[PDB]
Amino acid sequence: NEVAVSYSKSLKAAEMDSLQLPVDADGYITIFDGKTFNGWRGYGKDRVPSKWTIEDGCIKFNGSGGGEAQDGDGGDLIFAHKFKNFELEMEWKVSKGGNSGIFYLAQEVTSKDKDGNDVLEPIYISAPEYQVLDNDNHPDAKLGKDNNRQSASLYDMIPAVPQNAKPFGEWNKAKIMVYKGTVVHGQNDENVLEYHLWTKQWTDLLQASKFSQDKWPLAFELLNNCGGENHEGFIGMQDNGDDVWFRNIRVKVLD
Amino acid sequence: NEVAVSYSKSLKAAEMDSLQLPVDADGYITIFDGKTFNGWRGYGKDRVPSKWTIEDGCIKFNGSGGGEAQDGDGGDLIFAHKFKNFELEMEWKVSKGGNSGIFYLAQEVTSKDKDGNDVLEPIYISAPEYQVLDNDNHPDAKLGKDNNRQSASLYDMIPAVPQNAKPFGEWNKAKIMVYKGTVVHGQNDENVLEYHLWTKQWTDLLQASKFSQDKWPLAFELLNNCGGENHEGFIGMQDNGDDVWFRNIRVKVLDA
Ligand SMILES: OC[C@H]1O[C@H](O)[C@H](O)[C@@H](O)[C@@H]1O
Ligand SMILES: O=C1C(O)=CO[C@H](CO)[C@H]1O
Ligand SMILES: O=C1C(O)=CO[C@H](CO)[C@H]1O
Ligand SMILES: [Ca+2]
Ligand SMILES: [Ca+2]
Repeated sequence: NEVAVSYSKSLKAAEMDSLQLPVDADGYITIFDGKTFNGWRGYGKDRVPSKWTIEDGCIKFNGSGGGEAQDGDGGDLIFAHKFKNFELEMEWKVSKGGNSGIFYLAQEVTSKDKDGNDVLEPIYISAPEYQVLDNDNHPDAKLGKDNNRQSASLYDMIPAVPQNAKPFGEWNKAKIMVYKGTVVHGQNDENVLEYHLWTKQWTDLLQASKFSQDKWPLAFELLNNCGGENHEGFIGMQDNGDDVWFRNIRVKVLD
Repeated sequence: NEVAVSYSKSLKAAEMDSLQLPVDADGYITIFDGKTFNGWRGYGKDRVPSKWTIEDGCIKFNGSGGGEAQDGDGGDLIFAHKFKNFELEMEWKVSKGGNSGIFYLAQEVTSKDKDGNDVLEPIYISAPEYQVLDNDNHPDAKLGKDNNRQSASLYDMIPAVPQNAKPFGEWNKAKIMVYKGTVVHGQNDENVLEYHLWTKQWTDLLQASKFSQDKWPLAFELLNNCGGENHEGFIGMQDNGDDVWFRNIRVKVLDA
């Protein structure tokens, strides 16, 4: 009925605590219980930012409209257990003109500034992103190439095809599967793209993107070796300043 | 057919008057009617400087050639309605060797001198600038870093790529989109750069620029929190002493 799932409590800490979480007959672990943030914390934080709330059985981000600013008590949210080979399913709903995302294989990364201080780097420069977007009203829908910034795309790299998103304010289903380097995104019960990590094709995707070695050398370095040395990392969701809702979040460990 | 657009009349005043302006089927409001300066005024002023005129359906700046001096009855021009999330489209045409600019998210800013008098501060220490330039003949085109002072650049910060300007005296199309901190510049129907306000990437871009916290503390403070507390401000155009023409000026409000 239940499986022990380890989790970390703060930046780059070991997963030295465990949660007893439900697991169904097909292996899917329910990692959001609809009532608490147990095992969840802000990216780089030891607490859940207060702009993330629980309402009607959902994780809700309460956005103020500043895009990547992450102002107020905000920041991206992670379920603090590193996964390697897994299949994530969840429902998501985005507000009109809204933008969020589902990250996977994320690392908590810091750099050093010129004086030796730590600088926490964005989750999205280590973590591939399954885009979450109002495809009809958010201007990013029209940016990038071939609609590779629309919902369920691998952000700025591979478009969702078919682009079968339901309209804003409606519930969509996401699937993200990572299995021995093979990645599939699903949207509303259809596979909408597939790729292979750590290949020549993967490098080419990066080199064509905002994360290219020439445009963002640190991002290229992290994403080109996605998941770090052990090829694992966190699932999470994006504070891009807009109201968004997530529910029925479940993960099956595949090996 | 038309929408009410509020505008302010003098320095830092509330927008307590409104104009009925045409809106098209896609939501773009025509803010320059080809005939009057309704809703427009000099930055810091309650009037249009007389070096700004209307000529053949265009807003024209009549330059005397003094560069940054703003001599005579000049000074930058603003459309006095603060926009937050918006997409601006206009056409611009620059005289040979000319320099101007399209400002956005501008604030009217004053500081105090040592005796407590007001000093009107330049529009560009609060307002990002879409550079307007004759890239073939203005020496600014060779200055800065990686052509980040050529037309449609975020002046002294992000170069326009591709640099697809038309030659001097030809019409160019400008786009400036600000949507929840995402900013895009367009030139001649291509997107030529993208950046994100209020991020550490934005801070880093300022700290490498002429508006760095070391070189210009007030500019840094204003630009680092671009648009002030409500993240909004004026669209406007630059008196850099050179003849320039603007036309077909339309803004679409992108959010509620
Ligand atoms: O602490 C503030 C947060 O929690 C409150 O309950 C509000 O529902 C939410 O809008 C806000 O982001
Ligand atoms: O949606 C996005 C966008 O609009 C801004 O950049 C973010 C990270 O690449 C992405 O999540
Ligand atoms: O074009 C410009 C230049 O030549 C001088 O500085 C101005 C303000 O930054 C800019 O608009
Ligand atoms: Ca996103
Ligand atoms: Ca200029």
